[PDB]
Amino acid sequence: MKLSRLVPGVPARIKRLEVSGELHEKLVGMGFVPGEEIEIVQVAPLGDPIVCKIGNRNITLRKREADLIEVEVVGGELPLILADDGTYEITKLNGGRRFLFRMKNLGIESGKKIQVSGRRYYIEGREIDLGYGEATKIWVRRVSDAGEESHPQKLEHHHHHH
Repeated sequence: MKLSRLVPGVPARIKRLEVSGELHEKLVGMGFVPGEEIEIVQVAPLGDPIVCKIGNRNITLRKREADLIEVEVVGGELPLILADDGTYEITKLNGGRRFLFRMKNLGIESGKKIQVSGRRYYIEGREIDLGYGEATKIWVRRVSDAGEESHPQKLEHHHHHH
């Protein structure tokens, strides 16, 4: 989870910074230190920069730099499109009754263990029609059944360049 994709309003804690030298001192100079609780306030409609809150003050951060800061959702649960990896459990949906209707008929009712792979999610072997826009509306929790196979962890790096 990187703050470059964090839902505006949801607080996340700084795990670590996957960068050192030049940019690292800029980050800590603005407040980016392991332990901080950063919440996104608003995002530029074109993509970035993103305006977040660190130490009460608003910091303007660029995606290139944001992909280096690994954060964690303090809210206890997070949307599919922003999930880490492995097996998850569905906690709640966000939308209208027809939106729910799709989910009920697709297989995501409640408590279901859903797997994350590329741009499609798996309910017990059944692929769900969620790529991005709708995927942020379905919220899940990291359970890790450990019954299925492991995966290569997704660490992200955009250092020094822009």
